[PDB]
Amino acid sequence: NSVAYSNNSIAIPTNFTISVTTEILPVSMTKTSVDCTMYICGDSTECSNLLLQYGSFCTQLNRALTGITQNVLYENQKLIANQFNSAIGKIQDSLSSTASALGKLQDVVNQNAQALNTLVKQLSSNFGAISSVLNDILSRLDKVEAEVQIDRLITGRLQSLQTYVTQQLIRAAEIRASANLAATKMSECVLGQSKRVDFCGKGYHLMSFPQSAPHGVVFLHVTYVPAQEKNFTTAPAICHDGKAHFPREGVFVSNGTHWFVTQRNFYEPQIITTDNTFVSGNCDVVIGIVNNTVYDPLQPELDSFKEELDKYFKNHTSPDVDLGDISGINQKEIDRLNEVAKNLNESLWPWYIWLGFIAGLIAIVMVTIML
Amino acid sequence: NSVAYSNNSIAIPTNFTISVTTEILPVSMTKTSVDCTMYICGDSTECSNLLLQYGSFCTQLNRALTGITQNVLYENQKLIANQFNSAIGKIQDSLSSTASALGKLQDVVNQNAQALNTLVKQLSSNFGAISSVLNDILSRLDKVEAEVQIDRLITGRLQSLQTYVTQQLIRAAEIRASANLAATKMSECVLGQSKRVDFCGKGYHLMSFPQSAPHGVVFLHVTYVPAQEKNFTTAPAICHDGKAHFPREGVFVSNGTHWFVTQRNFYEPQIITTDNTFVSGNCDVVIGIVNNTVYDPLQPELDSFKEELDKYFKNHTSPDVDLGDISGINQKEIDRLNEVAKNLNESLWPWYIWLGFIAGLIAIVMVTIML
Amino acid sequence: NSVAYSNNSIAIPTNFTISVTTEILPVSMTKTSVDCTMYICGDSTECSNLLLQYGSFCTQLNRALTGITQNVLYENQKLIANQFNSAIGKIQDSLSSTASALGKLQDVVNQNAQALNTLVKQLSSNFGAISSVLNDILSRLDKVEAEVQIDRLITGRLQSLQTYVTQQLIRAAEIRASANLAATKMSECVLGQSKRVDFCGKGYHLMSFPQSAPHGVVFLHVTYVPAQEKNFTTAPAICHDGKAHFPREGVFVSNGTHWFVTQRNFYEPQIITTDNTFVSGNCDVVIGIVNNTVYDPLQPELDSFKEELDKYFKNHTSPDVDLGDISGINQKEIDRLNEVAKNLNESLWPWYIWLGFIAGLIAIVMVTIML
Ligand SMILES: *[C@@H]1O[C@H](CO)[C@@H](O[C@@H]2O[C@H](CO)[C@@H](O[C@H]3O[C@H](CO)[C@@H](O)[C@H](O)[C@@H]3O)[C@H](O)[C@H]2NC(C)=O)[C@H](O)[C@H]1NC(C)=O
Ligand SMILES: *[C@@H]1O[C@H](CO)[C@@H](O[C@@H]2O[C@H](CO)[C@@H](O[C@H]3O[C@H](CO)[C@@H](O)[C@H](O)[C@@H]3O)[C@H](O)[C@H]2NC(C)=O)[C@H](O)[C@H]1NC(C)=O
Ligand SMILES: *[C@@H]1O[C@H](CO)[C@@H](O[C@@H]2O[C@H](CO)[C@@H](O[C@H]3O[C@H](CO)[C@@H](O)[C@H](O)[C@@H]3O)[C@H](O)[C@H]2NC(C)=O)[C@H](O)[C@H]1NC(C)=O
Ligand SMILES: *[C@@H]1O[C@H](CO)[C@@H](O[C@@H]2O[C@H](CO)[C@@H](O[C@H]3O[C@H](CO)[C@@H](O)[C@H](O)[C@@H]3O)[C@H](O)[C@H]2NC(C)=O)[C@H](O)[C@H]1NC(C)=O
Ligand SMILES: *[C@@H]1O[C@H](CO)[C@@H](O[C@@H]2O[C@H](CO)[C@@H](O[C@H]3O[C@H](CO)[C@@H](O)[C@H](O)[C@@H]3O)[C@H](O)[C@H]2NC(C)=O)[C@H](O)[C@H]1NC(C)=O
Ligand SMILES: *[C@@H]1O[C@H](CO)[C@@H](O[C@@H]2O[C@H](CO)[C@@H](O[C@H]3O[C@H](CO)[C@@H](O)[C@H](O)[C@@H]3O)[C@H](O)[C@H]2NC(C)=O)[C@H](O)[C@H]1NC(C)=O
Ligand SMILES: *[C@@H]1O[C@H](CO)[C@@H](O[C@@H]2O[C@H](CO)[C@@H](O[C@H]3O[C@H](CO)[C@@H](O)[C@H](O)[C@@H]3O)[C@H](O)[C@H]2NC(C)=O)[C@H](O)[C@H]1NC(C)=O
Ligand SMILES: *[C@@H]1O[C@H](CO)[C@@H](O[C@@H]2O[C@H](CO)[C@@H](O[C@H]3O[C@H](CO)[C@@H](O)[C@H](O)[C@@H]3O)[C@H](O)[C@H]2NC(C)=O)[C@H](O)[C@H]1NC(C)=O
Ligand SMILES: *[C@@H]1O[C@H](CO)[C@@H](O[C@@H]2O[C@H](CO)[C@@H](O)[C@H](O)[C@H]2NC(C)=O)[C@H](O)[C@H]1NC(C)=O
Ligand SMILES: *[C@@H]1O[C@H](CO)[C@@H](O[C@@H]2O[C@H](CO)[C@@H](O)[C@H](O)[C@H]2NC(C)=O)[C@H](O)[C@H]1NC(C)=O
Ligand SMILES: *[C@@H]1O[C@H](CO)[C@@H](O[C@@H]2O[C@H](CO)[C@@H](O)[C@H](O)[C@H]2NC(C)=O)[C@H](O)[C@H]1NC(C)=O
Ligand SMILES: *[C@@H]1O[C@H](CO)[C@@H](O)[C@H](O)[C@H]1NC(C)=O
Ligand SMILES: *[C@@H]1O[C@H](CO)[C@@H](O)[C@H](O)[C@H]1NC(C)=O
Ligand SMILES: *[C@@H]1O[C@H](CO)[C@@H](O)[C@H](O)[C@H]1NC(C)=O
Ligand SMILES: *[C@@H]1O[C@H](CO)[C@@H](O)[C@H](O)[C@H]1NC(C)=O
Ligand SMILES: *[C@@H]1O[C@H](CO)[C@@H](O)[C@H](O)[C@H]1NC(C)=O
Ligand SMILES: *[C@@H]1O[C@H](CO)[C@@H](O)[C@H](O)[C@H]1NC(C)=O
Ligand SMILES: *[C@@H]1O[C@H](CO)[C@@H](O)[C@H](O)[C@H]1NC(C)=O
Ligand SMILES: *[C@@H]1O[C@H](CO)[C@@H](O)[C@H](O)[C@H]1NC(C)=O
Ligand SMILES: *[C@@H]1O[C@H](CO)[C@@H](O)[C@H](O)[C@H]1NC(C)=O
Repeated sequence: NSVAYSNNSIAIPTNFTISVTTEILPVSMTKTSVDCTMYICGDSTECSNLLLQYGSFCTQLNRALTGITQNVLYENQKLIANQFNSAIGKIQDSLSSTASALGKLQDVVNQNAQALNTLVKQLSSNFGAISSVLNDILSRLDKVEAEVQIDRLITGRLQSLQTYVTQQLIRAAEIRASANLAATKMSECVLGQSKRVDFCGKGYHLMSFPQSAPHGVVFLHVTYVPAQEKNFTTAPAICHDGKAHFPREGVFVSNGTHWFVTQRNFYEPQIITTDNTFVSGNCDVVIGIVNNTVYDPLQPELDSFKEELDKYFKNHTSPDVDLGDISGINQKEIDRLNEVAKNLNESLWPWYIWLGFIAGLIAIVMVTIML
Repeated sequence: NSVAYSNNSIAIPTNFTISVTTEILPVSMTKTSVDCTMYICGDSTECSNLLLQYGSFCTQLNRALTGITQNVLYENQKLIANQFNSAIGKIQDSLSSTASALGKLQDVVNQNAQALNTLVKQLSSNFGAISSVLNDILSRLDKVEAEVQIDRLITGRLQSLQTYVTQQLIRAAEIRASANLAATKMSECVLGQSKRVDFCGKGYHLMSFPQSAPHGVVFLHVTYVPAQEKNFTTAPAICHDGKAHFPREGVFVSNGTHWFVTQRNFYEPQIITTDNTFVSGNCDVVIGIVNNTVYDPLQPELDSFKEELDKYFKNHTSPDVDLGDISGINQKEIDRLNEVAKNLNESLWPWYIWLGFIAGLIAIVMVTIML
Repeated sequence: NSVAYSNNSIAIPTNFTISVTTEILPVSMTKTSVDCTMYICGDSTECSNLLLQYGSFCTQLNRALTGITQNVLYENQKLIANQFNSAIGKIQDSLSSTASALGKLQDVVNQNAQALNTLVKQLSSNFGAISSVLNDILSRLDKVEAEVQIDRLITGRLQSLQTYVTQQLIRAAEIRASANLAATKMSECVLGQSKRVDFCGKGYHLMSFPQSAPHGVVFLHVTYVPAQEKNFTTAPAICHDGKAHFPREGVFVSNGTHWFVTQRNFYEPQIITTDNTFVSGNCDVVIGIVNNTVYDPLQPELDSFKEELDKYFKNHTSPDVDLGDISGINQKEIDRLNEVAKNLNESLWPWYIWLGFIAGLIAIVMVTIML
């Protein structure tokens, strides 16, 4: 089911008013080349310095936009003397042995102290080197942790700049088409006279006059709009006994009883003629179908982030450091000596009788002589 | 060499069938604004959190799409006594000296032990701090190593999202042009009648009827297609004696002997007239050349990656740590003493004869008295 | 103020020359699919390996482009013996005590040496682990510091590749429109004859002949250009007593005294008639204004980098490491002993007279006997 022979009330102009139309068309586009430094980063120093590492894409993007008883006592004397002498010998040996052992102890202790001092020096050097290296690590750590975010924001603003570039290229591709439309509107209407409805001025084109504009052209079309029009029932064809008679460069204005081939753009009824109407056969209407399907582009569909990530993403986690736990590396006699020191500090007739006998003997001799 | 005066067999319609054409044109486009979170990252948490750092480009991209024998013994006694006394003095001095030296050794050893304990404590604090700091370093190391890859995939999907945006802007720029074509097809054919071939319905336009569609317009053009046509040899001009006579709004259908100015769209031969043909001079054909060169944009050519990289890329490599190598910091007498200890443990008449003589003397005196 | 009734000198053709126009139109575009590996990174290995982490955007971008005196002496003997004995006892006790204390010192010193060796071993293990871990840290540090710059350049070249993609989609969207123009130029001019000025060949179209081209179509339009034309003063309408008479499919060539409705495309003056001119009322000119405003897209304006940065940017700075400063962990008697050692090395009649008396007594007895 379609609509061919049906006569409906369509307006046919009974009259016109002269008219003019001022039609503006942009024909050129300013080359809006873009500074990406100010656009993406602008005044912030770190992102500006990072943009330098983003290459010359900037000019590249501008590339798009710039175009487009005497004996025993003597024996005891010898005894005490020899005991004392042997004692002296063992004291001297005790002394020598104790001195040697004490010196070896004083040696090993001082060697332990020397090892302590050398270990202290070596460990101090170790700790200085470690502090320096780990400080360098943490400092460059913080710098990288900042710069990765600054670059992430730069990358996210790159998408905005590229959307800007894309929309600008779109606009310039529309500009060149509007310039071609300007060219043909100049051709068909300033050099000539357009026969098409509303083309080159509202109504029907009589004349055109071109004028320039900073990026466009304006046409003053003197035309005529229909001052008055009347709705006549009209059939683009009428089928008489199986033969389709359809007007020749006109329309079947249906009069009260007759069909006239009137002018489409003016009420001027003119009777059906085979010179006013072409004739067909079989009363058959060819049905056409047209769909101007504008191109639908192949949009870039992606996987979900997890699949495209774990495809290459390695989830490497470095281990907790564990290092060696050095925490697991664990007078009475002097009194006796001093006591024995202080303790060692602590334990540090015949002639007369015989003479009397001799005197008595002499006395007796004297008495005997006296008698 | 071109083709002007040559008459070739071109079809001229002997007849027509009435016809209708249903012509669909999309006039509007849905604003397919895009969520970038679901598009790029979707459900994965880490990339979603990272997208927050990518700025509001999302809305920005939507911005595009929402628009668009007694004396000697006494002397020896004195000797042993004085020897013993002097020995005692040297024993006491040996004792005092050994005690002082032994106490100094016991002091320095305990000082070495104290230094050991203090060094152990200081080193334990050192190792705890180092473990904590390097664990922090390695942990944030792993996190950054993951996030840089997650952001790399985000950045690579940003290109897909921007290609989507670009293709959508392309499609909308085609949509607005199809809407303008819809406007002119309404104008020249519903308000009027198109004179152009196949424009507004297959064949030749008789009438049009517009109807809307969710994003388009459909025109029912009642037209006429040529039911029958015959191939007549035709010359767009014929040059009689150096003067080019070319039909006036018609074509030179070459009859068996004559040229007729027939209607282009219908076989209706009509004899050459100067009202049927314009006349030229010199038989000269102007040759025109036209190339509608669609704009070829300035594509953003780049250097190779090495030149744009080493331009700013610094290949800094931190050195291998080297730190101090602390690995390079390297009884007989007691027996004699004990032996001498245990060794030191080990070496810890006249009256009668004279009385007999006196008795003999008294005996003699008695005998003498008896005589 | 506009321009309707004013008659200006416009050229009307007095004559024509036959002509031909060779019109080339590109109708198809080669699918310039792009390898992103060679484009962005090319031959450099590290950026190539990094591109693998950028996902399959490559094909996605191709998705766009592929489409689109005896007793005292004895007492002194006992004295020296007991003094010596007690001295021996205190020497033995001094010996035992000194030996025990010296052995305890030799024990504690060797324990200090053992603790030194164990601490050395534990610290060597600690230093080896620390060196390994911090070397790993610094090495992956340098690698990440290089890769972030390589990826930054990749991301900056992604913008160039996307600008290329956008411009290519622009070009293909122009290609399909040029193909539609080719379609209509074939329709209205090879199947028919164009009535529009310069459309399908310079001048006025007589015939067209289509021919293919690797991505285009060329039409040979036999047309006629105006050989001669004369500038006649012309008014698209003239207002007689308030009624606008404007020519019917012609122009008012202003003769010396009269207006003729001449053919626009040929000097053929024909007198004003109501069949040559439509008539209006009130002498009123309708003034129309038209501006074909090509779509200006909503460009993605961004904040300054600081606001979009500090929105999520955290300026975390890890502290300077400070670790424990281990630098803060700080014979006369033997002479006396040896002196006393060497010093200790250093201090290691009655019968005859009575017999003579007895002999004198016997001598006296002998003398007495002799008397
Ligand atoms: C039709 O409407 C247009 C708006 O959609 C508008 O075109 C505009 O014309 C002005 C003229 O003042 C332009 O303004 C500019 O002024 C000068 C001259 O071009 C330039 O040097 C400036 O940099 C600035 O761009 C507008 O740019 C222009 N609009 C657009 C979108 O380009 C007019 O009202 C009509 N068109 C014409 C051509 O007049
Ligand atoms: C369409 O039908 C209309 C109605 O028949 C017709 O208009 C009519 O035209 C006739 C002829 O001119 C007139 O007939 C009478 O005209 C005058 C009166 O005006 C008399 O003096 C004559 O003797 C004659 O009887 C009708 O008056 C007139 N009717 C109307 C309503 O205008 C159209 O001419 C027809 N159109 C075509 C193209 O045929
Ligand atoms: C990167 O880091 C996460 C580590 O915290 C990582 O997670 C872990 O993935 C492994 C391997 O898929 C899982 O190991 C076990 O997984 C299932 C769960 O029961 C078992 O059947 C397996 O046999 C295997 O033993 C861990 O369970 C999982 N851990 C967690 C906490 O999820 C993720 O892949 C990454 N994280 C992010 C946010 O991307
Ligand atoms: C010409 O062919 C077109 C296909 O190239 C197709 O246009 C399509 O029309 C349908 C109508 O059902 C649209 O479908 C949609 O349905 C409604 C109404 O628009 C929307 O709300 C939905 O979201 C959905 O988009 C198609 O979208 C549309 N095609 C395109 C590419 O837009 C028709 O067959 C013909 N055109 C018309 C206007 O009918
Ligand atoms: C970043 O890291 C690479 C280091 O492994 C770096 O490479 C090296 O570049 C230097 C600079 O030219 C070369 O140095 C020297 O080249 C020769 C080799 O002996 C000498 O005779 C010269 O006098 C000069 O001193 C190194 O040779 C080169 N490394 C190697 C192993 O050849 C690269 O620039 C970067 N690597 C990547 C993958 O981008
Ligand atoms: C109108 O001017 C065009 C230049 O703007 C140019 O079209 C060009 O035609 C040549 C033909 O040799 C193409 O060259 C190519 O050659 C073959 C055939 O297409 C291809 O396989 C090659 O890969 C190569 O592309 C040009 O590509 C083409 N120009 C463009 C921009 O596509 C002609 O001078 C005129 N047009 C025609 C259709 O002839
Ligand atoms: C526009 O005005 C022109 C000037 O009046 C007019 O041309 C004139 O046409 C008349 C009639 O053909 C000529 O009148 C004379 O013609 C010949 C001489 O050539 C005499 O034999 C006749 O008796 C008559 O007197 C004029 O000579 C001629 N003038 C010129 C300069 O050509 C145009 O015809 C007018 N155009 C229209 C459409 O009316
Ligand atoms: C990231 O690193 C910079 C650190 O070097 C950081 O800068 C510092 O920002 C703080 C926060 O405002 C400022 O702090 C104090 O500033 C004045 C100084 O006394 C006080 O009166 C305020 O109350 C506030 O407490 C620091 O002064 C500022 N650093 C310096 C040297 O001025 C920046 O935000 C970041 N740097 C870059 C390049 O982005
Ligand atoms: C060992 O014996 C001596 C002698 O009895 C004592 O020593 C005297 O020590 C006091 C200590 O103040 C001095 O004031 C005296 O001058 C010392 N005596 C002499 C003679 O000088 C004491 O019992 C022991 N000596 C010590 C412990 O040094
Ligand atoms: C020093 O000499 C004494 C006395 O001869 C000895 O000591 C005795 O040691 C034994 C060891 O078991 C004890 O059972 C005895 O009781 C000790 N004697 C007395 C009287 O009690 C030994 O040769 C030396 N003393 C030592 C080595 O302590
Ligand atoms: C203790 O006294 C002895 C005996 O007077 C001295 O020793 C002698 O030491 C010298 C050292 O060269 C030897 O050559 C002699 O052979 C030793 N004497 C004997 C008998 O062998 C010395 O004054 C002291 N002994 C020491 C210091 O060992
Ligand atoms: C055409 O109009 C006439 C009167 O104006 C009417 O009688 C006739 O039925 C109409 N044709 C159709 C097909 O409706
Ligand atoms: C229409 O035009 C005719 C003839 O030109 C005239 O008689 C009639 O009055 C006009 N009507 C209007 C409304 O202009
Ligand atoms: C090491 O020190 C601990 C402290 O708790 C103490 O018991 C002892 O002196 C050492 N440990 C051992 C097990 O010897
Ligand atoms: C035109 O056709 C006629 C017959 O149809 C023929 O005689 C003549 O040679 C043709 N013209 C040319 C230039 O071939
Ligand atoms: C063509 O039209 C003519 C006149 O209208 C007619 O005589 C002839 O039969 C028609 N031929 C065909 C094939 O329709
Ligand atoms: C340190 O230890 C080594 C172990 O090989 C051993 O020879 C000695 O006791 C020390 N080294 C030196 C050179 O004194
Ligand atoms: C039109 O031209 C004629 C002579 O060619 C002149 O007399 C008249 O003034 C012109 N009309 C206008 C409005 O200038
Ligand atoms: C213009 O055409 C006419 C008639 O065709 C002729 O008389 C006149 O000489 C031609 N003039 C030129 C310059 O061709
Ligand atoms: C530790 O060494 C310093 C070296 O300057 C020295 O004065 C002393 O032996 C120790 N320091 C103290 C305060 O005891």
